[PDB]
Amino acid sequence: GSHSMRYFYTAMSRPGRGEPRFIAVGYVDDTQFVRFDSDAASPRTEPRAPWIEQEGPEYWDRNTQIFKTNTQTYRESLRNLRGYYNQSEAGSHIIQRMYGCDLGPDGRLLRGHDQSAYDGKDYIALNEDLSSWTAADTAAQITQRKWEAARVAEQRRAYLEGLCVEWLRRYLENGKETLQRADPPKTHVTHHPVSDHEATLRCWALGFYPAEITLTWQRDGEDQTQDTELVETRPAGDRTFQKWAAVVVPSGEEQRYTCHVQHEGLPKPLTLRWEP
Amino acid sequence: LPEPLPQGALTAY
Amino acid sequence: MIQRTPKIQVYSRHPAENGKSNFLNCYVSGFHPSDIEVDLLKNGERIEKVEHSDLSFSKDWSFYLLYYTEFTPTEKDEYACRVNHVTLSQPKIVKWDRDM
Repeated sequence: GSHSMRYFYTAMSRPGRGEPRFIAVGYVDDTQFVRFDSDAASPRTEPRAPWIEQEGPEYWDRNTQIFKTNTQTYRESLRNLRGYYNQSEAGSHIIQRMYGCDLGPDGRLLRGHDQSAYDGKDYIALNEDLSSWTAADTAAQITQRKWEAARVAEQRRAYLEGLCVEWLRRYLENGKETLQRADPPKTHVTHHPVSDHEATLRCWALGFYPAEITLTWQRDGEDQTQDTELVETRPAGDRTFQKWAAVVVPSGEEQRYTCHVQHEGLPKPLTLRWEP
Repeated sequence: LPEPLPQGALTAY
Repeated sequence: MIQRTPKIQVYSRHPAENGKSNFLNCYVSGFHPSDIEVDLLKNGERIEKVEHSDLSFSKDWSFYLLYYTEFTPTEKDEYACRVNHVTLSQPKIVKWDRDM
């Protein structure tokens, strides 16, 4: 199937409570495999999936050097952005970065990503060309000019097309039994009367991986988007995910409703009904 | 593997 | 500043069966900024030593965390998740409903 790798950096200032915290986590698809936290008693890159544990000491030290250096640079960046927005020394602020590479079903690079935010709003993004930037405002334009002057895009491109893809393919092979395994949802429909003339039908999907899934209700074959309650896909804690979709229907019309489920683990979409 | 450090100094925002 | 309040779901890892060990989860998501206080409650009292996932975030930059602890559900015992965040004037309590 298709696969991606992403790293997620969060740098958070906290005036009066020490230097800004830097935490990095790494993912292949929906599986976290590393972490680094500057607030740890002894900050170091730590494994978070069994298949990364085989990497040697040089790997762990290489990661740790990268994250320790980033910790320091992000503190400078937080100071710089405070200034670009004319902000006080009093408030706590956050820079986030997410970046990585997407591969298609053949293992070839589909595209790269490298996006940053400040206080939860887009700040600067590497364009799909991996060569130019989109800045969200005149503050981010300062960063853009600085990064253009230092030919930063060229560095990001070299990584995204090179080491990013190479290491993702390695992880996919080393973790093939899980990373390249799609677990289909286990499904059922429940029925709960809400009154004498209405009942809730809830369509459940449990135990699936990866998290991407489509769960919908149809009435007489028509999508019921507005009248469907859909919860956010949620982690079970055993690698798998859960989701449900509910609709409130007239008592006696239950058989006019069908739940449709699509998931990578499914050869063909499922259609389910309440089974009294 | 995360983005490696550049040959020159890592550029801040 | 722009802030986003947390979504909260409380649920079990496995389908709940009374008398059988399981995990109680509280998933908080969609929030910004990242500081957040989450307690799991058993009959109104804080459960000690609850674990949680490493801080990460979604494509829209909002943060998410999973808090979890082992538990053995029963017919009598009530479980809940209590959340506070800068966006909330008081802690929000969401009860565990095995049908949700």
